Amino acid sequence: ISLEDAIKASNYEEINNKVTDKKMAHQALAYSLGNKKADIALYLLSKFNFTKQDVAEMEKMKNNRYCNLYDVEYLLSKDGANYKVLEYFINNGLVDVNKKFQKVNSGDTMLDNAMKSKDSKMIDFLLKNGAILGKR
Amino acid sequence: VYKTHVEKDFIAFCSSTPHNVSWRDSTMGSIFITQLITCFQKYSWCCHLEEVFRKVQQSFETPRAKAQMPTIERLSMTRYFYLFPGN
Amino acid sequence: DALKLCPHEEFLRLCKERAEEIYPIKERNNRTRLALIICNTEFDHLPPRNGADFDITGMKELLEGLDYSVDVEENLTARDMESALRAFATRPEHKSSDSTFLVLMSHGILEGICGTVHDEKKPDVLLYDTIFQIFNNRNCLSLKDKPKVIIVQAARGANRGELWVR
Amino acid sequence: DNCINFVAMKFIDNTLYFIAEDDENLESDYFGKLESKLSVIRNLNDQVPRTIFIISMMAVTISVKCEKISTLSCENKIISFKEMIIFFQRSVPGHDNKMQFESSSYEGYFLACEKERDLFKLILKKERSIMFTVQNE
Repeated sequence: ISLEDAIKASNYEEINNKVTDKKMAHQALAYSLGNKKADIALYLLSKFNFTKQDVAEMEKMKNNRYCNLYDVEYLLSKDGANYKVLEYFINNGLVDVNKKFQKVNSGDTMLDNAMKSKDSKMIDFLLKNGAILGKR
Repeated sequence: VYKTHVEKDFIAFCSSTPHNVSWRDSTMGSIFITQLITCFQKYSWCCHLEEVFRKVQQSFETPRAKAQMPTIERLSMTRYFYLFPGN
Repeated sequence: DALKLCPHEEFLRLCKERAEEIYPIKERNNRTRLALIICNTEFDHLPPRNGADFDITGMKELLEGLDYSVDVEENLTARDMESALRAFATRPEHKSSDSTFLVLMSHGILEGICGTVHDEKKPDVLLYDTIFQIFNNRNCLSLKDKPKVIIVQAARGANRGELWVR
Repeated sequence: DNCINFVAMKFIDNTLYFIAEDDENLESDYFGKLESKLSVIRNLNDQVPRTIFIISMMAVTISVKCEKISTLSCENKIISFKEMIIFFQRSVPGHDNKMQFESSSYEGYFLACEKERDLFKLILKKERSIMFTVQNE
């Protein structure tokens, strides 16, 4: 099958067989964020070491549908499922919490998505780390 | 200061007739958007907007899986609109 | 799967022969064509709209293929949709454009499209009439005498729209 | 209403199954849901080997013909097809073209259908729960 279907069905075998280069790790992390498969995303974030330039190059992925349209921060703040994954990027220091989206919903921040989803846990985690609104 | 109309040069292309449901596929997208993109790619160079839309409407003339007739609405255009792709 | 383009010859031909029968088309050298997509994929009380991502990708690609700078807004309430459209109607790039496109995709009723917090008890609906009002020559002079194309992927009722006839 | 329309029927091993249209994962861009009724459509003249359906006459007698004409019986409140009891035609609740049927001997119980995961089968039960109808035309 394919990588996205392997992430959806949690086919770790074909994932690890296909997941090789860190470009493939970028693609797989974006797919895990899009399909709200936080387990696969965290398994990849541990199986690979991600940098900030990694996040930039993820933002540069025209191939990945979720990254062709949505920002990585948008994917992290879309729904509560990616919460744990979000924590990683906030704790390992890879994304600015108050970065304004530039592709979809330009001008909004991750706190705006958290307000949309109406999730208490993500709002608390963002405010505790000093998150602000985008003032679109 | 010259006299003009308040509303002019509008066109709306709804995905279905009034009072009825429009259908969307969870794997490829909405049928209407699919056919619309298809007809735009295939015909926008030699046809105008309304002709592409009529191609779209013709592609729904015979109901396949579900029945759905996209309709033009609030058409206030005075001229024809050629997108002129590639220019 | 590729947009077939048009030879420049026919461009000149028709732009001269039908100069009165067709709309004016600006030159790509100076042409800030703008387009706006609004898409509600996930809602509060309503079923999700799975597959809309492909619609957004395709529409954005098609519009950028026609020299339209596409701006996408996702998951907006009806009032927020109104604000987005009003802001799109006040953008200055329109003064350098020859046309505009508004692609609006969500659930829908006869009166209009559905916002993310819509409900049968508490309706959150953007009426089509508001859309046509924001972009008329009274509130968006920058688009006067220019084609304003509105495409809407949304239901307009509850009936199936099918009949079994011999 | 949101009725299930059957485009084909399958009489195998003395058992008739009703094939339904392919939803093809197609979803509605409206908010709602309902699945209370079903109907067979005279596509390719399946309603009067193609497994054709036969309704005879108020009251009605039901027959299936797939190179083997067989009438229906509800005896012991159990559906059975025999190569050769009585049901009454009734107007479907909230419908004009549709027509349903009730048992003559075991009254109160009407013809119905259940789901074979991939197909749909005929049964008899009283007013999980799906009702069989026929278009009157």
